[PDB]
Amino acid sequence: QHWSYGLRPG
Amino acid sequence: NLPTLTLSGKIRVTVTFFLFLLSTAFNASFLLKLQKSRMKVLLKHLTLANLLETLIVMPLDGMWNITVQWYAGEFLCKVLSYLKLFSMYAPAFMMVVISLDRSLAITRPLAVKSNSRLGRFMIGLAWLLSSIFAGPQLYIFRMIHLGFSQCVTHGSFPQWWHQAFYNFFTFSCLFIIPLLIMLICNAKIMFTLTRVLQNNIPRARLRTLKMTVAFAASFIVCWTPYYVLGIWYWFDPEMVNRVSDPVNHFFFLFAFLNPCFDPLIYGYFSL
Amino acid sequence: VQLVESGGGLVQPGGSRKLSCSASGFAFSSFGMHWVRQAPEKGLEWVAYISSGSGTIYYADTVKGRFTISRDDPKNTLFLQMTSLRSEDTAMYYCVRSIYYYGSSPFDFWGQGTTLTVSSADIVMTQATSSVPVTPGESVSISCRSSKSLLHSNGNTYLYWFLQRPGQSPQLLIYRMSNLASGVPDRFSGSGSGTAFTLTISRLEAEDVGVYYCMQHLEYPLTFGAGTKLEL
Amino acid sequence: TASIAQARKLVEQLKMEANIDRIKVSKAAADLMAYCEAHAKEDPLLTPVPASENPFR
Amino acid sequence: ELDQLRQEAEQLKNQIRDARKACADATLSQITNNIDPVGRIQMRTRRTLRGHLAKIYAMHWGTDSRLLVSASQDGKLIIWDSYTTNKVHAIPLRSSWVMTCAYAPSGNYVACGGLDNICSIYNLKTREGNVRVSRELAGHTGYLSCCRFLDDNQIVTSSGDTTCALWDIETGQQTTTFTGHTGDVMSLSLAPDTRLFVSGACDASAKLWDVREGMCRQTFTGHESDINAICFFPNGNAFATGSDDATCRLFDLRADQELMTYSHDNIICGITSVSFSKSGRLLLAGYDDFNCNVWDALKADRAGVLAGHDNRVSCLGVTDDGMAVATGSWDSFLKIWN
Amino acid sequence: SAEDKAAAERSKMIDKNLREDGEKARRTLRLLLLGADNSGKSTIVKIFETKFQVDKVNFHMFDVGGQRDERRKWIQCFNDVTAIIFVVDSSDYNRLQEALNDFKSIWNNRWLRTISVILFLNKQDLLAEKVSKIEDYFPEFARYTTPEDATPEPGEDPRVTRAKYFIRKEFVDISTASGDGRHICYPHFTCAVDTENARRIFNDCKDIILQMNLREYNL
Repeated sequence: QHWSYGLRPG
Repeated sequence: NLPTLTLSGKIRVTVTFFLFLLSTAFNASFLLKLQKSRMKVLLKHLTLANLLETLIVMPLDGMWNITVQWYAGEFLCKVLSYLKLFSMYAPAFMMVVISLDRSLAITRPLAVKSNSRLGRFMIGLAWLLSSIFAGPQLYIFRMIHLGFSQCVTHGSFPQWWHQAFYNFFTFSCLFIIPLLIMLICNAKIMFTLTRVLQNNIPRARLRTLKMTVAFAASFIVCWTPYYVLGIWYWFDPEMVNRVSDPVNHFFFLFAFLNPCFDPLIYGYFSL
Repeated sequence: VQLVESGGGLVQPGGSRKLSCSASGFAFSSFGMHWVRQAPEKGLEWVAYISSGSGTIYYADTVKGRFTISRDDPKNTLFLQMTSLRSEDTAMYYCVRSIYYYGSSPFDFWGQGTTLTVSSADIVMTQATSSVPVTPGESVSISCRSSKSLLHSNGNTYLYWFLQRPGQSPQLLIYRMSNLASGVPDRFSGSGSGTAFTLTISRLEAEDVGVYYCMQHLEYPLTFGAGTKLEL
Repeated sequence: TASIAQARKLVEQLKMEANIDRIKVSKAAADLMAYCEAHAKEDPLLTPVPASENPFR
Repeated sequence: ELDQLRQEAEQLKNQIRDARKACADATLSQITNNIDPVGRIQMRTRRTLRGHLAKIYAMHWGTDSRLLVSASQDGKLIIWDSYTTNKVHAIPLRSSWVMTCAYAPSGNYVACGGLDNICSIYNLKTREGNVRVSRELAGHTGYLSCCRFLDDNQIVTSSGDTTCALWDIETGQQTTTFTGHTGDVMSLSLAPDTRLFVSGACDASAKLWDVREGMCRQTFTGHESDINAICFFPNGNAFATGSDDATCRLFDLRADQELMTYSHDNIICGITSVSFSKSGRLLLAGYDDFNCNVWDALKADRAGVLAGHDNRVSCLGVTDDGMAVATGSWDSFLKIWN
Repeated sequence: SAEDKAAAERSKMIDKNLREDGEKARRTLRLLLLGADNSGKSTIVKIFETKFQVDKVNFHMFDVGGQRDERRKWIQCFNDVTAIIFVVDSSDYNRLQEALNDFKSIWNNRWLRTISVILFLNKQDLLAEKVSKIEDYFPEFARYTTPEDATPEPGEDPRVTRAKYFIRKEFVDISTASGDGRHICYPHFTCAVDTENARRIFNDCKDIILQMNLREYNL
């Protein structure tokens, strides 16, 4: 995920 | 609630490390084969870019996943989130350059081969555009606290409209446009071969059709699930609270197949 | 081959005037050019330097900035524009050609020059005497000392000898302290130990009367030595 | 005709070549070997020269 | 009387063969069984000259072992400098097709030649600062293959018209004509005494030429195919040949016989150039399989390899002091191996 | 090293001029024209040299005409050309076996394995006028029959077309028997008055470069 997937380890 | 290392994460990072190893091995073997022509130059540089991605992103993605929370530093996260998207752009631009080179070689053989500058022009421009368009990550990404830690784009973009805009821009520069140009270039190659037909022309026509469909299928397979979850989140950000943990974990494992698939497919369909 | 220099006349101190050299009968583009001055009843002094392509320009410590050197390849004309002129600059400037490749003969041909009249680390080089009376058929050997050694690492000694017969332009007799140039009699010979060289003549003749000179072409500055007046 | 002249030239050339005296092969081999040994120190390639005296390195 | 002439020729050939057999009481390979070896001669590309664009056909070494002259199909002769890899002159060519190039013994002149049927003698020590064509030797009917100066007034030429002819530069006339061969002559090499020279042709044979008298001396018929390049042993008594049947051979004037076959099973390629090291212990030879070897003249076994080239090796020459080796190939590059 | 700097400057200038000269000539196609003396050696395009232009690409021709025979050596120099133009006189039946053998030699040359060959069966009109009186074909010709899918020129006699296709068949068959697809012939029929030859050579060259690119890219 080059985006931010919430506060998750993207 | 607070993102932790559920069961869906240990498996994810183990598979990520496995894919790191496999990609590195495959691309190293392909580089050894290539070292031992313009096509050789482009393929070698593409495999080197795939090495760059495999050695930069997969260890980064695994490190965040197994070692949750990102506090290594705002500047460090900013440089790493530049290198990630940079190594992500590089293979796509290299694919576009290869497709353009093939189209120019076949469609206009007499004139295209007359200019040797394009041998360095396109290879340079691929890297240059990768670096130039991968920059914007610097300003958005940053280490974020609250006391959880992770490196997120929250606040940099005033509105979800801007987030959608930047996400769609990177999507276009990553997936839709490279695939469209590869398909268009091979379509023009097939059109020229058909006009020639309208000995070896049929065999080359069959191989170009096979190559186009194979690359399209590989690229699609790799970047469909990634961007399906991406688009789900992008238009409806609530999906994370619409909890599906294995969903949130295991689909983004496929996008690292592209660095793995490139050596195999290019080696079988070229040399 | 022949070179011509244009100029001459009188210039008020502080004024200016430009010297132009015209060439005819050789590949001016493949050759460099030099300017060498000489005050009346005095010695020589290197002035400037312009190479082929005008990509390497050197100037003397006492001309830099004021004087500029420019060459025009298409129409074979060379210019050394001059801004500031003082009494010390009253000297009849000459022009010289030089091509630099292995086996070359730098400073081969000299023009005639035009008489210009105005109304420390350098490699100094000294010549023993100002005059040496001699007799015909006598071998007179000149002595010259180099402050810095001229045997550069590549094994070449960069010493050039010359001869300004009475009322003519210098003609190059030896161009690297050992080699004898074309068109000069075989009698002239060069010798050298490494810091102080000598020039020899087997048998002095009528054409061998004049003032000799030396060069130190190891580095960008080119230092001359006070000439030795040979007569009989 | 051309054939007669060609045959005459061929036979004359063969006779001229045959007229040359010949020495023994062993003596020639000894001569080659002696020359090779004589200038063994004067062949930079045969005996790699000191790096100082080599004009290229 | 065609039959009588044929029988006389057969008798002469049989007598020559019998004499050749009789004079051979030993093979030099046997005599070289009590000589120490030379070992692996690892040579490195000390300098790489990158001036040329098209393929390189021939080159020659200057008398001072410092100046190099090379001819390429781009119609450009370049006089290099091996010590500083910097060019001196770039002589343009009227005919882009070049197959020979020579450098005068006195350093004054340089000759070219090719399919144009003419040898051009250029002047390097010109008062006007530009090399100019002193004269064009235009008496040949075939294509030139090798030019080699004797002095500043006579140049020898090998032309595919089956004739070699010593020239006179001043009068531009064929002073002497050699009319023995029955096929294209491809290369010649000058003897140190300069009173003799050899020329091998496409009829798989060699002939030694008396420059003064004008009549050949011996005919050697040891090859099974063409003879592209020929060298001359520095001793003045042997010459090594390069043929297209993966074979290089050694011949001796006094013996008048074959002495070696520098060949191996793993090579099925051709030989484009041949040269001898100063002391004669090394017989360098280019090959068509992208690389050039370094053969030991006496033992005849290979003693090195120069795999720096990625195309046919076309030319090869060892300096007059033995301090370097140069190899030009179709890759448009020259490499100075030391 | 006060003088070696100027030597390096000369070297750089010479390199620049050499690069310019190479640039001026890279984008020009090369062709070698060879054929029988009786044939229309020089009339096809309307040592020797020639230049012509087609569609803003410069074609650069050559014609040795300086050596009687045994071309085994000077052909090596021409192994980087784009195409070889072979011209054969069709009318002279008695001089067709030699032409066929020459074509076989050109096709099966070790240094020309990658070089295509154009073929110009010149003197077509003369052939049309030569069958007729006293023209028994020395080889076998009855067994042959015009292919059913033949597309002869309008108003072309069956005898003329069968003879023409027999000549083309002989040459093409000699061409395919050994060529391993690396190089391919391109037959054409031309007359002295023909003016379309430049277009034919251009089309052949385009096809040759196309197949070279296909081989290079494994496509």
